Amino acid sequence: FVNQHLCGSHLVEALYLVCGERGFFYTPK
Amino acid sequence: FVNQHLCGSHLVEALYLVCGERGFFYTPK
Amino acid sequence: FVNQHLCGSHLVEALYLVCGERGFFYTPK
Amino acid sequence: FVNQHLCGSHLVEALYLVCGERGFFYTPK
Amino acid sequence: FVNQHLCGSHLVEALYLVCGERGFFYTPK
Amino acid sequence: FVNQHLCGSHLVEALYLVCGERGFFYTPK
Amino acid sequence: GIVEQCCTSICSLYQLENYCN
Amino acid sequence: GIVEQCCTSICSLYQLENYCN
Amino acid sequence: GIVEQCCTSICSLYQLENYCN
Amino acid sequence: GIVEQCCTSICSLYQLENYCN
Amino acid sequence: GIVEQCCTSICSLYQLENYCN
Amino acid sequence: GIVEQCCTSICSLYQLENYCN
Ligand SMILES: Cc1cccc(O)c1
Ligand SMILES: Cc1cccc(O)c1
Ligand SMILES: Cc1cccc(O)c1
Ligand SMILES: [Cl-]
Ligand SMILES: [Cl-]
Ligand SMILES: [Zn+2]
Ligand SMILES: [Zn+2]
Repeated sequence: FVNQHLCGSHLVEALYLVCGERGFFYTPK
Repeated sequence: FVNQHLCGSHLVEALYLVCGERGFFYTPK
Repeated sequence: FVNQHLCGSHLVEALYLVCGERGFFYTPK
Repeated sequence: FVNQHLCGSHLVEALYLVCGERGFFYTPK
Repeated sequence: FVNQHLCGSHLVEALYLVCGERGFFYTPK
Repeated sequence: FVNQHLCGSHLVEALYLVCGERGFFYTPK
Repeated sequence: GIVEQCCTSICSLYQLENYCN
Repeated sequence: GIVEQCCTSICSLYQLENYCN
Repeated sequence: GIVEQCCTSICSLYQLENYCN
Repeated sequence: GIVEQCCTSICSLYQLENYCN
Repeated sequence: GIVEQCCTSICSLYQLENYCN
Repeated sequence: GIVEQCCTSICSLYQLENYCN
């Protein structure tokens, strides 16, 4: 599960950057 | 400004960890 | 070994957040 | 304050890399 | 100073993502 | 490919730290 | 919002949980 | 969702931008 | 230690808090 | 350089692309 | 401590090694 | 390059310093 947890940390960093002022929801499924 | 962008980066990483499976929302100002 | 090195980087970030003012030792075994 | 929290985050990541197998201690102020 | 070191850390992570396969150059001041 | 993308994010952080004022090029091959 | 609240002062993990889904 | 999509395969900045608000 | 425990399996914030000072 | 330009003000992703190879 | 020393000024990697175990 | 070298095997801070300018 750890691999997925690690990946997700980078995902959210990337959305933070890409979404900018729009913001985002993070909903892992 | 930049300082806020920097702060935000760390808040999303902290929300990622805190909120776990619930996920989170990030809405900047 | 790289997987472990990557995991450990996130571990310490997480302890930083969770431990707060208490601080922590990082001793990988 | 926040700026210190931010600084600290980056110091632990840098101690993680610098110190390698020795590991490190992080004690905030 | 420190604030610049901190800023730089986040710029390289953002260049890593933005630039993708092209890679990037990072030259501080 | 994701594993490699994740690794590369930490690589660049590490070069940022190690290279200091010298700077660096990141050219993934 | 979370920036006003947590970039101007430091937020506990408890306070951060306010922004969990 | 995003974990399925982008942790099994790389997503570009354009693919990521779908998950934005 | 922590690498064995938490890199072979996810640890929550409560499991991590054992390694604190 | 990129620090002058992007640490004193916030850079779009477009502006950051100037420092891509 | 390391915050006083390295958040008020920038620490070399050599200086950081002081806080290694 | 660096991905081949250091993502298949750990590189120390000295091995990384080869890729610097
Ligand atoms: C930016 C990024 C992070 C993690 C996984 C991806 O597919 C993309
Ligand atoms: C927070 C975190 C990071 C890395 C591994 C874990 O199991 C937990
Ligand atoms: C510092 C670091 C990061 C990623 C991979 C490595 O081999 C070394
Ligand atoms: Cl990772
Ligand atoms: Cl920062
Ligand atoms: Zn990672
Ligand atoms: Zn930062």
